Amino acid sequence: MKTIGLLGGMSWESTIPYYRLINEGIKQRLGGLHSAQVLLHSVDFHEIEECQRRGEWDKTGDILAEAALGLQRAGAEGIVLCTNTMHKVADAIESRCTLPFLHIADATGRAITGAGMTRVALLGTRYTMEQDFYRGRLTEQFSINCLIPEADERAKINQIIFEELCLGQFTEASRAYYAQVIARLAEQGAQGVIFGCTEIGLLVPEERSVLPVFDTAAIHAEDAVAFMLSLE
Amino acid sequence: MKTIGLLGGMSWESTIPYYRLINEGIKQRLGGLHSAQVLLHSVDFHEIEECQRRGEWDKTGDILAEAALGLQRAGAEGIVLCTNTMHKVADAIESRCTLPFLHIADATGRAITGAGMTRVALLGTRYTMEQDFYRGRLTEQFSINCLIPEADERAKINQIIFEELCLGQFTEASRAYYAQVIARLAEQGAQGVIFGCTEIGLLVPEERSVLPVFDTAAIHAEDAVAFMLSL
Ligand SMILES: N[C@@H](CC(=O)O)C(=O)O
Ligand SMILES: N[C@@H](CC(=O)O)C(=O)O
Repeated sequence: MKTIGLLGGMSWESTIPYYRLINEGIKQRLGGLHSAQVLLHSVDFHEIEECQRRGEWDKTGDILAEAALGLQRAGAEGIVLCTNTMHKVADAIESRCTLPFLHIADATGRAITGAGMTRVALLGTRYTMEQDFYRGRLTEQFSINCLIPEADERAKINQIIFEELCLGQFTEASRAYYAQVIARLAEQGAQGVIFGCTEIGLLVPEERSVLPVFDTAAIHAEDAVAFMLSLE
Repeated sequence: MKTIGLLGGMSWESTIPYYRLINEGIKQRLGGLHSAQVLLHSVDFHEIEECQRRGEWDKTGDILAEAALGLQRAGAEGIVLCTNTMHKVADAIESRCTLPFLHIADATGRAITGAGMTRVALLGTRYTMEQDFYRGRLTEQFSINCLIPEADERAKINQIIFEELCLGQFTEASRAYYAQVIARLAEQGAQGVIFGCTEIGLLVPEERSVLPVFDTAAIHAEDAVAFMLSL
């Protein structure tokens, strides 16, 4: 199998499902006590998230490109970035590191494509929902259109991610609020919902979503597994 | 903070508690969204575990020393090996890698020392329970003596580790069996119980142990946090 290189810590809470599912994927395919060959660089999320709010995206591109290059030298054979928001600077990583870069939005777009859907709801950080870097790739490469919540809903969705989810707090109040937003986008004709923040899956089980769930972290991890074994 | 280097995936299920507890310790200490600087090398445990059964210990020493050296060169400032059994080959890592090596038995010995205890039960793989490499360090460095289960109990304890715990299977029958062994070693005057396999705490909650619990993984993670920020 190939050694996968993970850029994690963003937050570390959502790096864990990546680690778990990549190992469970290898066990499923290889059987026995086999586990995945993983190199993980977990960053201090404080610096990353600070740059997000300052708009210092070039600085985060440096941080992540350096991290990927260090994993390359350690033997990583592909790069997985464990965060939807930071694919805003995926170009920097793909440009400065020659390793194959498994873009989260490609794995998500193939999953939605496989379910035959072109109009889906999108939850994530305010950056991922409101800007073009994520939604524009889904549109240009898969002809997939995203519906996002209203402004007041986006601010609270974003607040929960950073003030609760990334600190390990999963409240039923926030869980029920996310379910409520999903249900409103369902009435706009959304066919599925992207959990487009890697932590949302930690808060919202699939039976709380009135609509079929695309969990970016699960989907990304399965794409990692398929790369490590040269499958799918 | 110093970036920590983890040698994990032995098994990956016990690597997760390390990653969680190290991050939580950094958060508690720096506050806010601060997270731990971590480089993890997770190996394929199949090759390691087969080597244990074949007695190919030198081969695992090479694997782990090479892994440690790769992490050092990626920026690792200290090494944490996320497994009790493989400290049998800690000498290979410490001899070939100049980084500070945070020995799991030293972290556990200071915890038992802090509790004022000198006679404890030891649960773990058959290798950790029966051989000298782990218990001999506790004896030499801390004057701590370990009591271990009888032979039939050791075989089933080890059995559960590799056929259930390392596969993510946590059964009540196994949990109850471990609980009965702990209650049995308590009869021999064990003052506490070392969970000397990093997966045992995933199975046995502290409230199922009639003895005070030294969870090796938790203690090791707390020591790593203390190192990373020089406490
Ligand atoms: N990890 C979350 C939050 C973040 O990275 O800002 C995401 O996928 O967007
Ligand atoms: N992780 C277990 C099993 C092993 O690595 O052999 C231990 O601490 O000993």
